[PDB]
Amino acid sequence: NYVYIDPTQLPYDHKWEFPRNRLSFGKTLGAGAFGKVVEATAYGLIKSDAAMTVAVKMLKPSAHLTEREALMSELKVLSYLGNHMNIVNLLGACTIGGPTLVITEYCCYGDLLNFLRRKRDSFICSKTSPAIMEDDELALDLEDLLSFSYQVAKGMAFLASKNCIHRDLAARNILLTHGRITKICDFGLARDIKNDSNYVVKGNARLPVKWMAPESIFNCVYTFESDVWSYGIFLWELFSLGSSPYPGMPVDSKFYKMIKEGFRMLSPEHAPAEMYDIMKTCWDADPLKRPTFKQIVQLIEKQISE
Ligand SMILES: CCn1c(=O)c(-c2cc(NC(=O)Nc3ccccc3)c(F)cc2Cl)cc2cnc(NC)cc21
Repeated sequence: NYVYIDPTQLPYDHKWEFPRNRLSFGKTLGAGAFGKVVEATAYGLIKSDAAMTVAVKMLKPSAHLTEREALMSELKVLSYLGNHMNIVNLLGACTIGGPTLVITEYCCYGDLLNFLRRKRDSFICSKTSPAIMEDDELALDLEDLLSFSYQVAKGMAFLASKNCIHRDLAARNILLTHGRITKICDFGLARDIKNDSNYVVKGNARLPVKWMAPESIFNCVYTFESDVWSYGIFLWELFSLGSSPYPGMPVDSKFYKMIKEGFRMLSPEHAPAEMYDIMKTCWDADPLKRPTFKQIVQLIEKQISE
């Protein structure tokens, strides 16, 4: 019982406008064929006597009208959503006197997938041999993984409450910032998907097939519940410390058949049983039997308090 809004029709509130001459650009954080995101310093963005680090999304010279619309749509979507602790927050925009710039908080630890991949030595396998440890104030533990699961569920519950479907939920699209706070991000204009093997050609499009619900892959259906499927795959990435899902399996005819047949990933070693149970419910072939994000938050709350 929903229709899709054309995001180009959403309003842009001019309260966001910031002068471009108050930005100083630094290193590139991500880039695609037509766009990029740079770290920058903004002068007097929030308080007139303070400078702060921000991220800025912009187009490259190679961009056309569709990309110009795509960037303005990102601005309009964030303006619509408003702030939440667990999504990238809009801080301002430069829409006059030069190329469109969209300014958000800068997430200082980068994407969660790469972060998990460099924290693998915080964990060990279930074995019975003696182990030696080294002190490391920046280690991760199981409580951190549970916190990341909870924070991403709250961010997704927020999006669902605003009638928003993210459509590319994955550890690579979740950022980490000060306080180990996770922020769901739109990586549009910030990745060249043609060179990311996680995006597979299926017909006309390059799609993150290992993260996608069967109704999305096979029927081009996208709902709140298809995002829940992807959240289940994200949990698997989380408790597997950044393993690629379906490890060792290419996306081919066999993969598609096995998904339809009901095959699912097995529990990661470091997943609590209750967390694997959640993943399994997120992967029900019937979208109506998957939990909602509001339900997931309620469940993870129960286990975090116990
Ligand atoms: C390169 C990836 N990246 C980004 O794309 C963005 C970013 C995201 C959106 N848009 C959104 O994130 N929108 C959105 C988020 C959640 C749900 C729906 C829309 C936007 F308009 C403008 C920017 Cl600059 C911020 C960012 C901050 N710090 C980073 N640290 C490495 C990386 C970052």
